[PDB]
Amino acid sequence: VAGGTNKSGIVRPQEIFSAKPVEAEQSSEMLLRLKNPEVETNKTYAQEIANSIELITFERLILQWHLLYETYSSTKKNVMYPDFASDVEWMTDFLENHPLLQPPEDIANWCIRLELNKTTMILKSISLESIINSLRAKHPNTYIMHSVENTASGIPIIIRIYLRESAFRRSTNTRMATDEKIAVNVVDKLLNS
Amino acid sequence: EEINNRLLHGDIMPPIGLTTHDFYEKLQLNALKFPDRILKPIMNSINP
Amino acid sequence: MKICKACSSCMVRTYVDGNIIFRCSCGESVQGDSQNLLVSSKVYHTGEMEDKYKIFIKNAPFDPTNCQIKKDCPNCHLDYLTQICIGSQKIIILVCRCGYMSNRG
Amino acid sequence: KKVQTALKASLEFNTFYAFYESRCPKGGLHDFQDKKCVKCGLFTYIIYDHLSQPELVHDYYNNYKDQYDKEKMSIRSI
Ligand SMILES: [Zn+2]
Ligand SMILES: [Zn+2]
Ligand SMILES: [Zn+2]
Repeated sequence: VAGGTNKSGIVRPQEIFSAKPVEAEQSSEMLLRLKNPEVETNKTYAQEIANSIELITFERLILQWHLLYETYSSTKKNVMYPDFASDVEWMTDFLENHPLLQPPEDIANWCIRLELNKTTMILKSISLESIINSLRAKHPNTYIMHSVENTASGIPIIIRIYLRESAFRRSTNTRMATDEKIAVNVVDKLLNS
Repeated sequence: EEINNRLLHGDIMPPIGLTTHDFYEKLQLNALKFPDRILKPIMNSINP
Repeated sequence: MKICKACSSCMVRTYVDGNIIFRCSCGESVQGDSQNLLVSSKVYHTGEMEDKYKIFIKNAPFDPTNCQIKKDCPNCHLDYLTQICIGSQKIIILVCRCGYMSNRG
Repeated sequence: KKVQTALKASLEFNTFYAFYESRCPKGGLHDFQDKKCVKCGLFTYIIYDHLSQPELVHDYYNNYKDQYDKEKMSIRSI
């Protein structure tokens, strides 16, 4: 009866006879056969392909997120939230460790701070560079900074995503959307990546 | 009980796609099934 | 929020030329300095965080309905502990009435 | 006593090799090529067998035992 596999009562028969759309199906499944008859013999290859296809959104790797009204300039001291002013220690390290990833000239005054869940990053076996590359590829109108991949508990991994001004230039003729509304909408898109 | 001892020591690690609660329940449901040899004493007490 | 210093009302936040301006319905307007640069936030797994079970974990050694375990308390050397299992990862915490708490809390 | 010692060793090896079945110690999932992961030194014929070639089971285990221990502790925290 669990959500996603609900086969209790008369529920699957109702899904068939009522011609319900795919969105209303509570027990949908699918059987996939490996392209290689040779690979299909060995279970480790079948197991790593099965774990390869499992929707891990960016949202489920997150413990908490904060939307901050901040801009990043490397030289000029811009104002920062007092709770996360300690983040400046790993800002400097990121800039000297990524000389090719310098902050752009069109960073808007909107920042998204992220605190990754380390238990899920271990249980799902997801590296930090896998997250960063996935986010940079899908979201080009943002600038992304992060701390180092730490192996010691108590020191979190912080993902900080700055919005470029091009995010608001996408569709601003639709004036019924304040900059806070686009910035929040950007949060929803990035989380569901 | 041996599953509980693993849990108390933090030895239970779930596979990808399962939480520790779901994996522990999967182990406990499997460990508490009667074996096929349960009919050895049942059949030794009866005359067919 | 921001509270109006005149009428103690909840001011409305707007953004002008890269600055936050709190404007009240009584005409008073202020600008936040640093503590108001938090537009929104969310925290996940609220049903299993340590801040939720603080009172319960503190009260666990005194609740008579909690599971006990035959294991010495390393602080007061009492020969039994109270074992609790919280979360979907089944985190086990041993507590004692003296204040001892496995996981160092 | 022998049963308990052997069971402890077998259980510990089984947990280690069930954890690193798909999960790769070098990050992400395993990249199995020529029966051997490229990123780490895992062999396909060792994940489910720990008796046929005990020397190889004790080599891969020794390499990533610590990393394994820290990850196991981290999961069990907060
Ligand atoms: Zn006012
Ligand atoms: Zn005590
Ligand atoms: Zn590998």
